[PDB]
Amino acid sequence: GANKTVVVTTILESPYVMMKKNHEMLEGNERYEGYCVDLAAEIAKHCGFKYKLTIVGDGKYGARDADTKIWNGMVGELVYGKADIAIAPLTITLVREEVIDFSKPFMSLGISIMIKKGTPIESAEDLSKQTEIAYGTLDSGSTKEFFRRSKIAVFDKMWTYMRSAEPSVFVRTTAEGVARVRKSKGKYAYLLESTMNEYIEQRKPCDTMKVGGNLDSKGYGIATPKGSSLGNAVNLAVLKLNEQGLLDKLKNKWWYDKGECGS
Amino acid sequence: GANKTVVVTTILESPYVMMKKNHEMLEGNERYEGYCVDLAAEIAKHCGFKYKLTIVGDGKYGARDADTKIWNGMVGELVYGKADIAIAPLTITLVREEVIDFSKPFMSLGISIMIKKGTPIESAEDLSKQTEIAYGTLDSGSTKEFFRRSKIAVFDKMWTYMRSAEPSVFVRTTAEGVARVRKSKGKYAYLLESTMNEYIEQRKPCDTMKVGGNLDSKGYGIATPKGSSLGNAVNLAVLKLNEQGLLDKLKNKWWYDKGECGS
Ligand SMILES: CN1Cc2c(n(C[C@H](N)C(=O)O)c(=O)[nH]c2=O)C1
Ligand SMILES: CN1Cc2c(n(C[C@H](N)C(=O)O)c(=O)[nH]c2=O)C1
Ligand SMILES: [Cl-]
Ligand SMILES: [Cl-]
Ligand SMILES: [Cl-]
Ligand SMILES: [Cl-]
Ligand SMILES: [Li+]
Ligand SMILES: [Li+]
Repeated sequence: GANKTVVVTTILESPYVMMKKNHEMLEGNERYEGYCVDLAAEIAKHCGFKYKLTIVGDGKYGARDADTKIWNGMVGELVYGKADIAIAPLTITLVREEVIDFSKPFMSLGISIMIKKGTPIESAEDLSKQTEIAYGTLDSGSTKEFFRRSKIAVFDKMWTYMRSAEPSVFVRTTAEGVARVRKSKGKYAYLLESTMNEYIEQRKPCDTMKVGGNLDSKGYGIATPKGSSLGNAVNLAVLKLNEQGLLDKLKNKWWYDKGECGS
Repeated sequence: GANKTVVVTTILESPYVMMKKNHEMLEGNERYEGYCVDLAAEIAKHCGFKYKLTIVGDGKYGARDADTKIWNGMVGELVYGKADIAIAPLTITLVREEVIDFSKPFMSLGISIMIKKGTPIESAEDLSKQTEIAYGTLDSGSTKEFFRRSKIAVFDKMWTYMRSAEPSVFVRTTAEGVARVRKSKGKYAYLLESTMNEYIEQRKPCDTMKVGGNLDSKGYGIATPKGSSLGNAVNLAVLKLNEQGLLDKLKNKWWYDKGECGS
């Protein structure tokens, strides 16, 4: 049959996808800006398709309910045929790979620690050995799941701490985690993807820091329904953009070129 | 039909694959040791296959001759059906991805600069602006091809330099490049994958250094013939090993645990 407009699912999160300040004046894909908006356009240009940016209905990345077996988030939108491609900071994981197709990574990263400047923490081991400085993750997504599923002693100890700590150490959004770091006088540290940590470190009021090595090493991938023909072309596009240096330029544009915390 | 032993192609290069010191006493897969030997065993264990380690006949990674259209190296062994899987420090590239299947990365890396300690170079830009300190790459493989194909001004200038420099700045093997750094009194710098640079930095006589940021960001993948059923299971195995922390442990074992240059 004839070509059809490709339905892209994504999620609103700076600096990946944001409504432009003047979005009310605009329409369609032009309402949005950010790293993933630019990446979507570069992929579509290379592959020769038209597309529509849509925002994932449930605000989630993708997990399977153990009782109902239903997939939520952007993964679910692909699994159930509601979108044709997901272009987002979506971590490549085994359980997701079993149900959807992923490109090779477009961005490499790991779980990391964000502190308020001056907090006496340098590593996950440091966090794990104490409770005065509380620490936690988002309440959904791959960072939380890393701790929940880990069999590594330090990370298992951290998960047991997080489930039992009071008040709750979990946050609903990145903005909430960052605000909690900023407002807690050194008594909250936030575990989050290194990408995001690096972005926030260059935002005013310039009071957060990434510390320590990353806890793991993984990647974000472009996702398509399992077996979709679009997958091959999108994957080749990711590889081409990487080989041309364009992914590095795009990260610099959205993270550093207009950083707010000096040179 | 019945299961058959899987033919693995790999290449002899420390610390990935080496003949054990006592190899003459041994037989079969047990003759070999190293990171990729251990990785092959972990993949086979997870997937439930028996396998035979073989060494790529032509000593190459994989490129296509522009005139004959023939693929060489480990890629060629897969393309032409001489091996079932390649388990090696084989870079995921667009042109290879078009002809073989790749797992998600098992190791992330980039092109990097190796200097003899004390050489006054900190970046690729520094190299590109001068000729007193000669610099080059292997004479085959993805590092050379990065420069040959680059449209980025600094790297294109470096390629033009490398093709025209005398005496030849290219080397046939990693060992030759390292020896040339070590013997050239600061007048040769070697461009090589960061993985390898990091390994050599922890080898006696402890006279080399990795300097500067990496020039690119890519990955090694396990490769199979295009469409081979083995690909899905191998890819899931890579993801599982990564998620369990085993790939990090394996790098530490072969790079750092017995490093020769201090703690
Ligand atoms: C906006 N980012 C920051 C962030 C994200 N995720 C989702 C994850 N990439 C997934 O795919 O589930 C996390 O799990 N931890 C984080 O710190 C998404
Ligand atoms: C043993 N390593 C070191 C090294 C290798 N390669 C081959 C490359 N991974 C490929 O797949 O062509 C390079 O191109 N540059 C290097 O410095 C393999
Ligand atoms: Cl349409
Ligand atoms: Cl917004
Ligand atoms: Cl057999
Ligand atoms: Cl050997
Ligand atoms: Li998949
Ligand atoms: Li491929």
